[PDB]
Amino acid sequence: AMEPSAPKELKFGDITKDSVHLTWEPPDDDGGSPLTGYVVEKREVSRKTWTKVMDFVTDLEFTVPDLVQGKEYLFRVCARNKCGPGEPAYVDEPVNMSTPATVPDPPENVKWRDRTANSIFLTWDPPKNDGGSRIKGYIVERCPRGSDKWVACGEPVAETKMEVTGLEEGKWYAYRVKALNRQGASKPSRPTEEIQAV
Repeated sequence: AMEPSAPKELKFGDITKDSVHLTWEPPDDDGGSPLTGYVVEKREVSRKTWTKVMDFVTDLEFTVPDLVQGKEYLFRVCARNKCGPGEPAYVDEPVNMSTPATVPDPPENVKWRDRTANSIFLTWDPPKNDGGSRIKGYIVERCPRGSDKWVACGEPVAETKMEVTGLEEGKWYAYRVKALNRQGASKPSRPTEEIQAV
């Protein structure tokens, strides 16, 4: 038996004032022996030595503390075996601490179809910029004609599609969508026009 190959899908995000969040996927080959953990190392782009942040990580994610806002950090993860750590996986580009994580951008071109006397089927596109955190679903609001007071239609939805139901026969409705990531919900999207029943 031998050492594992390198971890996969090494990404970062959730950049705060003094931390960054690393996320990865297991290696393709364990070496013939089950893995024991992961090694997480950092190295500021203007410094020459990798320093070990943590060892024997069992999760597929790690939050690195104690980062100095306005530096740039490299990161690499390896996988642990009965034989010791395997080859390292690197982040794609340095982590820059000045730009914190925020709320996601508004979703894109909202569309509608399948209108009934009671329901409408709405689709939309994911936003371009998630704000530095992965998107955790979407929120759909509807606003009746005789009002400007929006009401959430159901619960968050991970898909970029939702069938709105519970609509009153013959009434006029416009719909808008917000995306959500870790630090909350986007400024709402480009609203639709008012649509009735059939």
